[PDB]
Amino acid sequence: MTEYKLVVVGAGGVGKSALTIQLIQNHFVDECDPTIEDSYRKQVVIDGETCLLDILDTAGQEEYSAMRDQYMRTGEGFLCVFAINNTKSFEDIHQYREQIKRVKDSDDVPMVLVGNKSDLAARTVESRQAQDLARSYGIPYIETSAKTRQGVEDAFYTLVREIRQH
Amino acid sequence: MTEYKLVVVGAGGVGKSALTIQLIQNHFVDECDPTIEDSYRKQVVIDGETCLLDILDTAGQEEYSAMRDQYMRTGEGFLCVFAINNTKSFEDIHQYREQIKRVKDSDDVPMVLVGNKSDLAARTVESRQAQDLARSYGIPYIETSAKTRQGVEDAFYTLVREIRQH
Amino acid sequence: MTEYKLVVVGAGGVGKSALTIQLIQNHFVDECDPTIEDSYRKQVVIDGETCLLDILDTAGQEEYSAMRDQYMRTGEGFLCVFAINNTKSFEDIHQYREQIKRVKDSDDVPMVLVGNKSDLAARTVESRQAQDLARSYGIPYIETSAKTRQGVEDAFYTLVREIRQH
Ligand SMILES: Nc1nc2c(ncn2[C@@H]2O[C@H](COP(=O)(O)OP(=O)(O)NP(=O)(O)O)[C@@H](O)[C@H]2O)c(=O)[nH]1
Ligand SMILES: Nc1nc2c(ncn2[C@@H]2O[C@H](COP(=O)(O)OP(=O)(O)NP(=O)(O)O)[C@@H](O)[C@H]2O)c(=O)[nH]1
Ligand SMILES: Nc1nc2c(ncn2[C@@H]2O[C@H](COP(=O)(O)OP(=O)(O)NP(=O)(O)O)[C@@H](O)[C@H]2O)c(=O)[nH]1
Ligand SMILES: *CC(=O)N(C)CCN(C)c1ccc([N+](=O)[O-])c2nonc12
Ligand SMILES: *CC(=O)N(C)CCN(C)c1ccc([N+](=O)[O-])c2nonc12
Ligand SMILES: *CC(=O)N(C)CCN(C)c1ccc([N+](=O)[O-])c2nonc12
Ligand SMILES: [Mg+2]
Ligand SMILES: [Mg+2]
Ligand SMILES: [Mg+2]
Ligand SMILES: [Mg+2]
Ligand SMILES: [Mg+2]
Ligand SMILES: [Mg+2]
Ligand SMILES: [Mg+2]
Ligand SMILES: [Mg+2]
Ligand SMILES: [Mg+2]
Ligand SMILES: [Mg+2]
Ligand SMILES: [Mg+2]
Ligand SMILES: [Mg+2]
Ligand SMILES: [Mg+2]
Repeated sequence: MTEYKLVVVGAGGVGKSALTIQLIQNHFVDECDPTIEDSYRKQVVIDGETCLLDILDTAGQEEYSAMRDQYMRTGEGFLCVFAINNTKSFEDIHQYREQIKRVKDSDDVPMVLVGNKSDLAARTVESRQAQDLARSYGIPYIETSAKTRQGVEDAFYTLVREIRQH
Repeated sequence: MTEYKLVVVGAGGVGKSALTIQLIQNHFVDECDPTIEDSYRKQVVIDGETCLLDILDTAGQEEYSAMRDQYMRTGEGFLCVFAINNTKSFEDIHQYREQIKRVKDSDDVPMVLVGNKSDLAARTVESRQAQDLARSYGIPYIETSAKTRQGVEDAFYTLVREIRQH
Repeated sequence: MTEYKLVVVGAGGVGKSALTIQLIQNHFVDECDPTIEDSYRKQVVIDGETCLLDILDTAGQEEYSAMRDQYMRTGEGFLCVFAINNTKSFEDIHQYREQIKRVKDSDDVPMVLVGNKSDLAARTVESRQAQDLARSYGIPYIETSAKTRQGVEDAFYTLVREIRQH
């Protein structure tokens, strides 16, 4: 069947692992996954196509990795994640994007901008701020909560839908 | 007379000590109180009741304490302080609240959200952002300046008024 | 001819050196100038006056300097620079201003507030936030991009125009 290789990136603590686990295992982890990389697989039907999603969950740049860029090199599409209550994580997105563009040696890589932790009220990144950033990249902006599940499927499926346009 | 045990918490440098000293001693300290805990008492009439306010001034989580949580355990109400020119301090509030909820073993603790340094123009937390957070907690939001005294009495007296509802 | 002594200050990474090089050498440096101080000169006609601009490019407070304040002491006007995608750099402005006021031993020093990196879409300091800060200081706010050249001449020439009022 059709395999889609997705990679999740973004600043430490934004909820990359929580999002991925919510998608795959349908529960919210309130704890912090100490791993720097992990891999997941989900067989799912997306718009009438039976798909195998291979998802590489990476750690934030704050942590040293084994083979980060080599692992990332294999990705077909990227979720670029920040948290809506963490302004620095939003500001950091541009460096994550630059890293992707370098590692894929292309300025035209399928991507979705994801504002996570939408269940929290201490919001410091307003939706319209994130919409501007996504517009500058020519990509969609989607908000998620790994806690409540809001947007989680939207985010990953939207990324499959971006890959299918490229 | 009636004693109210108040605790001031929040990120380093937000003005917890300055606020407390303004309330008690009616002056503004432009310097940084190096202490990690200190205690104050003020006999005051609040809405026609003669009250003794006992106020524990704590340091931000960035500094190690002796008995922080044990000391905090004794509090009847908490001022959760951030500074309007310090977005991270606002983002940190939720962890302070979580610490309180743990230490009091309750999700229903009297609290007031306080945005300090309202005399400064480098504002990065807008009033309506802080109002949202306070609304999510079911508590009032009040802005203060330890420098000009704006709001300082409002903040502490409002907290006494919250304790009286619980 | 008339010499104007300008000093560029602000947080690390905001683009102080990039701005100065764009003005003097008409190109954008995508790399990071490792120096902690450097000096530039440009002979230019500003509003019909032949001027020599002497510009001291300083490093952010995060880096230790030789003679920072002594060097700064010699300045007639200051560009106080933050980046529009770096909320902390904006919050830091007030300390830069305080340092200037100390070193010049005056509360009436010619200054311009500069929001750099206006070519970037990950904006977290809105124009109206920066306009408030500049208004509190009684100084102009100008946005720049060292990359595209937008505003760069405006910023420096505006500062010459402030010095001429003092
Ligand atoms: N309230 C709330 N908390 C979340 C959400 N997503 C993640 N978190 C929390 O934020 C913390 C960090 O989440 P985690 O998924 O480990 O983040 P990470 O981005 O993978 N970190 P690393 O870069 O170190 O791998 C966890 O405590 C987790 O429960 C969310 O949508 N809502
Ligand atoms: N302009 C202004 N400055 C304030 C205000 N409140 C506190 N400050 C200043 O901010 C600095 C830190 O204040 P302080 O009260 O020591 O903060 P703190 O929260 O107690 N820090 P700690 O967590 O280390 O105990 C002091 O220089 C003080 O003068 C305010 O309302 N306005
Ligand atoms: N996109 C964009 N990048 C900029 C702009 N100005 C500076 N930069 C970038 O930001 C990085 C840091 O710039 P630099 O001028 O060295 O900053 P600085 O303020 O002098 N740093 P220091 O305090 O260490 O001297 C450089 O990579 C540079 O290319 C700008 O207007 N737009
Ligand atoms: C996932 C998360 O952010 N938390 C569970 C908050 C607490 N964290 C991160 C944390 C880290 C490390 C240690 N420790 O080494 O002892 C902690 N002890 O309590 N919380 C800890
Ligand atoms: C209260 C406050 O934030 N200040 C007075 C600003 C200066 N601070 C914090 C500060 C700290 C430590 C030292 N020092 O150890 O030498 C300082 N020297 O000048 N300002 C200092
Ligand atoms: C100017 C700038 O911010 N950059 C070029 C981004 C990369 N930076 C800052 C950077 C710093 C130091 C080192 N290093 O010591 O090896 C780097 N190696 O790649 N980028 C580096
Ligand atoms: Mg993780
Ligand atoms: Mg980690
Ligand atoms: Mg915008
Ligand atoms: Mg599109
Ligand atoms: Mg204190
Ligand atoms: Mg302290
Ligand atoms: Mg809101
Ligand atoms: Mg109420
Ligand atoms: Mg520089
Ligand atoms: Mg430097
Ligand atoms: Mg904002
Ligand atoms: Mg305003
Ligand atoms: Mg003027």
